[PDB]
Amino acid sequence: ETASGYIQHHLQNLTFGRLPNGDWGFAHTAEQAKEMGFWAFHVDTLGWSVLLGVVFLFIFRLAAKKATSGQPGGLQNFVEVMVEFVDTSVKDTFHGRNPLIAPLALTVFVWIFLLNLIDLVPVDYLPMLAAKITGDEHLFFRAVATTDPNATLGLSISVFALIVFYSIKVKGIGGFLGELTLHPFSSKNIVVQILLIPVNFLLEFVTLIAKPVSLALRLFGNMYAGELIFILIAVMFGSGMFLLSALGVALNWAWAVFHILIITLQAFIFMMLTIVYLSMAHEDNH
Amino acid sequence: ITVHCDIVSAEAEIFSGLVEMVIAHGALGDLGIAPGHAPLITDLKPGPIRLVKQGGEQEVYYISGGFLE
Amino acid sequence: MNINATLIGQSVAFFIFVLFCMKFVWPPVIAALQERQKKIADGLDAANRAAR
Amino acid sequence: MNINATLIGQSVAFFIFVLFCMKFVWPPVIAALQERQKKIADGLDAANRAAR
Amino acid sequence: METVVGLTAIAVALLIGLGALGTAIGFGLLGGKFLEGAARQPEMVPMLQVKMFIVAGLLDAVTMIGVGIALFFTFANPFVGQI
Amino acid sequence: METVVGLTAIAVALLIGLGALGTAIGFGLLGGKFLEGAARQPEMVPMLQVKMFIVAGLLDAVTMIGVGIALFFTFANPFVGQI
Amino acid sequence: METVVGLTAIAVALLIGLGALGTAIGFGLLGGKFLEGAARQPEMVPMLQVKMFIVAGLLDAVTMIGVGIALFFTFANPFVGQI
Amino acid sequence: METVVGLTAIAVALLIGLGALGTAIGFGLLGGKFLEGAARQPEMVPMLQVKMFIVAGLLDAVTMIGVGIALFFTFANPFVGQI
Amino acid sequence: METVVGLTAIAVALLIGLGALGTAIGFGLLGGKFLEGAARQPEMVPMLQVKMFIVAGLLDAVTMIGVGIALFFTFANPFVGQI
Amino acid sequence: METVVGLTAIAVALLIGLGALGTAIGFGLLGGKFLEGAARQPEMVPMLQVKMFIVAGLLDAVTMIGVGIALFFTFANPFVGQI
Amino acid sequence: METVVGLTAIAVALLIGLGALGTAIGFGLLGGKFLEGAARQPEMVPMLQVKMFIVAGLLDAVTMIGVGIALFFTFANPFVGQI
Amino acid sequence: METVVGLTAIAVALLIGLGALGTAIGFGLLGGKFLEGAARQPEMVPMLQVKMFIVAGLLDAVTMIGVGIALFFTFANPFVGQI
Amino acid sequence: METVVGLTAIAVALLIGLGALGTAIGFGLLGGKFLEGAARQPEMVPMLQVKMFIVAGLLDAVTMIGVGIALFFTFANPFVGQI
Amino acid sequence: METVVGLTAIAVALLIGLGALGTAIGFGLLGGKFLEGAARQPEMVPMLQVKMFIVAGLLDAVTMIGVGIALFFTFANPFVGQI
Ligand SMILES: [Zn+2]
Repeated sequence: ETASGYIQHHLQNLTFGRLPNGDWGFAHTAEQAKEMGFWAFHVDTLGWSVLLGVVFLFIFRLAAKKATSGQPGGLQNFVEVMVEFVDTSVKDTFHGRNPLIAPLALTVFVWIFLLNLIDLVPVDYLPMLAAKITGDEHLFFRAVATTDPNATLGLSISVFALIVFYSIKVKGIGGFLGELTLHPFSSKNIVVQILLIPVNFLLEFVTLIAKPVSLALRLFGNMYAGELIFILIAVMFGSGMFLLSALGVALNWAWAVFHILIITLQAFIFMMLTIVYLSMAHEDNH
Repeated sequence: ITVHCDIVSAEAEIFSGLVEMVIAHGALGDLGIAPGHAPLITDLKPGPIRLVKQGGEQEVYYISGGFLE
Repeated sequence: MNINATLIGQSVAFFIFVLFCMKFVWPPVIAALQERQKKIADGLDAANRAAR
Repeated sequence: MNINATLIGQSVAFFIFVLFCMKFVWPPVIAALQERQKKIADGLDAANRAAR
Repeated sequence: METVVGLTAIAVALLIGLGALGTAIGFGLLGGKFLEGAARQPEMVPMLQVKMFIVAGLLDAVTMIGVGIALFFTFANPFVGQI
Repeated sequence: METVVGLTAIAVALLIGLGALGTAIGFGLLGGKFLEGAARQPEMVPMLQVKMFIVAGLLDAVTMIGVGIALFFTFANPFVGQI
Repeated sequence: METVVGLTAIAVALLIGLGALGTAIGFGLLGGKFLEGAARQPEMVPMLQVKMFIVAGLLDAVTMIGVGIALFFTFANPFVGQI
Repeated sequence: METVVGLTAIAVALLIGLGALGTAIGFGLLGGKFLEGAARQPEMVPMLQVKMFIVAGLLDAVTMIGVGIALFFTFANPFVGQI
Repeated sequence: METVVGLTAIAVALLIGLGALGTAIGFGLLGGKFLEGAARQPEMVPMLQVKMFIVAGLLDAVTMIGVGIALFFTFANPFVGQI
Repeated sequence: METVVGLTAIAVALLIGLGALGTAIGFGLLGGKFLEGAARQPEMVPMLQVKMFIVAGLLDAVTMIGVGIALFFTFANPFVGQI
Repeated sequence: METVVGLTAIAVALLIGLGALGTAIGFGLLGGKFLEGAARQPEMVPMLQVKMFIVAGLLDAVTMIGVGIALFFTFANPFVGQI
Repeated sequence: METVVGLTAIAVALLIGLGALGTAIGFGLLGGKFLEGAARQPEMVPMLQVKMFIVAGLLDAVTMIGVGIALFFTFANPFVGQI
Repeated sequence: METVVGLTAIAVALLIGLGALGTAIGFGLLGGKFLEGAARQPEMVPMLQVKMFIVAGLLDAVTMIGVGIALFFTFANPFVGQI
Repeated sequence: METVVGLTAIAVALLIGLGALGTAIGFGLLGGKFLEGAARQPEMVPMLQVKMFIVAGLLDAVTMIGVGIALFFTFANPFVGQI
């Protein structure tokens, strides 16, 4: 095979959708997967996201169904350091009584961290283990779910629904459109307020729509560019040489030592913007 | 609008009362202080300080140095 | 690469894990956390009552 | 080699990375967790003494 | 087609590249004032942080409208449909 | 027609890219002074925030005209109908 | 014919893009000082606002000329007739 | 005939666009310090304002030659008669 | 076809180059404020260092969207398929 | 002759445009410091105004050489006589 | 062939030259603040030197990726193989 | 010969224009600090004015070489020789 | 042949030109703070000078790589051998 | 020999033009700090002047290589031979 073919294979997802004859089948080529329209599903993305979310909540439930209220065991000591860290992070930004904001921030931080952590395992291990267990030699299979723009867009379009929800739920329908059209510029004269509505709408509407997109594409860009460098460093070993398969180890090690900081930081930023953007939807900031 | 102002020496009070504006010679440049001004500290060079009030629009006092707070 | 698929699937899956954590995981942990603080507060207060 | 090589090269780099990771990343985190484990026991002792 | 498609790769590189340049200089100016404010008033750090993330929404808005039209030009093409 | 449509893709990238570059640096400068003022006078923060949004309208005014004309050149084209 | 029309779209992008870039940075610099002055003396804010608007007129003067020559090159192009 | 008229449309966008970029940044710098001085010396604003207009005349001096030459090239092209 | 391949090499250079330029200037601004804050009070260094990395995630956000797309244009190519 | 004449219009736009850009930013820097000094020490204003004009002559010196060469390339042409 | 080869030589100058420009301005900004802290606090030098090398790693991160993709383009060529 | 001659007219515009841009910004930075120093120490002005002229000789050194080479390429031509 | 050789001369000019531009700006930022520290703390100038030469090697690292690659392209063009 | 020579005049203009631009801005920053130090303590001038000339060597080092290479390509020509 060629370096171009090795790279082209690592960028394709396990898609399942409407084939030319029937709504039951996996695409065998990239073009056969691009033919499948918006009514399709990446089975590797949904298989890694759901499995890691259930592992996290099952482990956190094992330390909540039998909490001691006294001296903590090794497992619950960790779970409580995480709940205490998230609660402190929420109380330094949000002052209201909403019960959803704190467990949401814990779910967002721990889930994104686990979806990102699988990038540290070697890039050919999981793709080949899936092929050997299935009996195929052309199976598309991507492990890191945050390298799929649909997975990161799903996580932000869902936080955006909660922002539009809480904004209407506490400010009312009138208060929602009021912040969207009578803020930041207001005037007593009726002719002036009407001429300021388009200006207020351009300023406020652009900022609101940019929130979900920036949250999804900041996460996608740091993870997609992060795995691309690991795939490109693996081609240095494909050469078969000795003084190149030695330099490649140094780049892979240095990139993984740098990437663990990025993997930890991206989960924290997504949590903090979820806390900040939901807290500024509960009060009139102007 | 007015702010309370006092000019005090190590020995006794030189002035005490309400004023609308205070003008003085700071070590880096001249200043004009008015009610609601942000907290400021500075070293003053020898010269006259001018106070403004209704009727008392030119109350001038000579100072040999010191600090303005 | 960018192809729009599985967007609704991940959106629904996220709400399921969030509400599960809200009901089952979050309340018991905070109750256990508060009990240590309450027990220590009672202990320090009781030590002050003994001197008083 | 190619795929045969890339597989041994990746796994060798990963082994070298995991070696230092469990020698310099994991131990300080365990020490911070164990420090919290000793602090909750010493803090609770005072609340036990207050009953005496 | 060859020019309309090859001049759309330069269009994409200017929409994401000029935005990448302005957001890295803008957050480095904004952040330089946040770290000094955090030193002048150590007790104000949680307030300064929430206010910095409000400014961050205004700072990246036009840049994010450009990363979207650039992705729209990279996988769809409103110019190729005009021959 | 292929040269007019290809140059229009570059015109659109140049309109939004220069606006993204300008507003990101402009808000980095404006917002940096808002955090400096907020740290010295935490009582003035609600007043300073209203004055910051008055300036934000002047800073993005021309940039918005640019993105409005850029979108107009992609979904419509006043140059293609003039050849 | 196609070259003149194509190079008139690039002219419009430069007249509005360069204007937007300067205006955004200029109001970031001017507005930042307005917040610094407003924080120092909240008593002088009514006077500082009008003085900022005097400067705003000077700052946008040539930008407004360029945005009027760019909407003239777009509708009823003056160079097409010349050839 | 067509390359001279196409390149002169870009010459007009460079003359006005570079002048607009520089004058918008220049007045942001000059005007920012005018507001700082007005906040330090409320009683000197009528003295500082006349001094700001003396500098404003120097700041825009070359920019006004640029827009003067740009409008001359747009309505009375001096290069189309030289071929 | 050579125009699409040659203009992809320039698009890759502009997309990585404008990110290398913005990240080096943007972090040199933020980094200097971090060292200055460390000199004012070495007791707050662990906290300030954590705050610097929190801003580093906002500053390097879009520059990585361009480094990822550029590495996706050197090995893969969405413009060659479009002819 | 056509490409030499077309490229002389762009040469003139760069001479006057880069000169206009630099002179506006330069006087914005020199001017802001004059107003800062005038507000701080109003008795020095007569001297500071004379010292500003000594700098203003150095600041515009090369810009005025550029405008002199640009008018020469517009009303005469040293390149056309070289074929 | 010649267009891909000549336009990849210009892509190497943009990759290594734009990173050179950023790294030089970024280290003048960060080292200026290091020499300012070492004069203010000559006892914190050993600590501030370590914190400067940590931030140096963040500044020279996307620049080394671009200096390495540009040596890949001079000694190998991913574009030539695409015909 | 027509492309060599027309590209020496752009070479001359770049060579005088980039020099004018740098010299105008450079003297705005040097002169603004001279007015600040002159207001701070009125009795040191005779010495500060002589020291400013030492720096003015370093600031314009390469700009004068650029103007000298640009006049050499305008009235003589090391390229029309085709050598 | 001419397009590969001609574009190589411009690649060479971009590498040493962008490196010269960034190192001069960066060493004025760095050196400006060396003189500020030396005027305030004259007994520390021997230490500040050594700390400055440690930042000088970091500031010139990527620029010396560009200078070496530029001379290699001029006296050993690695692209002429690639057809 | 009409493309190689022509594009060599552009190369020479970029080498001296980007060098002149950076050197003029670099000395404005360095020299402005020399005058600030000379005004803070008038008796330190003899030392500050010698320290400024040490930095001036670091500042102009790469610009002098650029001027040397630009005069090499003007009177001799490596790329004329390479064909
Ligand atoms: Zn509001």
